[PDB]
Amino acid sequence: GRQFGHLTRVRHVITYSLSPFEQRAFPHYFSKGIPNVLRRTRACILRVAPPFVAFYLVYTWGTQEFEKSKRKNPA
Amino acid sequence: RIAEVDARVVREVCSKYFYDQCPAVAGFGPIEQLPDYNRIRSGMFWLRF
Ligand SMILES: CCCCCC(=O)OC[C@H](COP(=O)([O-])OCCN)OC(=O)CCCCC
Repeated sequence: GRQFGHLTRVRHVITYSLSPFEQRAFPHYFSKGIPNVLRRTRACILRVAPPFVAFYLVYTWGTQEFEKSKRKNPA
Repeated sequence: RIAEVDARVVREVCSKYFYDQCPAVAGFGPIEQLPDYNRIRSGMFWLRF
């Protein structure tokens, strides 16, 4: 295990904190929240979306072929 | 003003200012083991009471 007081070394760093009864738990939830969600999705969409679009195209083609491959031809 | 004080007085007076109140904390030095403020704040009441 590991304990507080034996983790690492830190110097010259100040932390200011406020009590949770002095502040609001939902401050600017929609005012600042939505623009941050847009930035987060914008920053990662190009890395996540393409492979799942690639899956979507294979999925529709493969079923479209199979769904009609067992249709009959005049010959 | 002192002789008035008995045990009932300190319990009433202390609870008025200490019990379930938000403290101000100040730390300086090797204070990695200084408890987090939420933990400090929970030390200002007893669930048994
Ligand atoms: C049947 C009743 C059981 C009571 C359990 C209990 O109160 O645990 C402690 C904390 C809140 O007390 P505190 O951390 O402020 O400490 C107060 C110090 N005076 O509560 C929780 O967050 C624990 C969650 C448990 C989930 C299993």
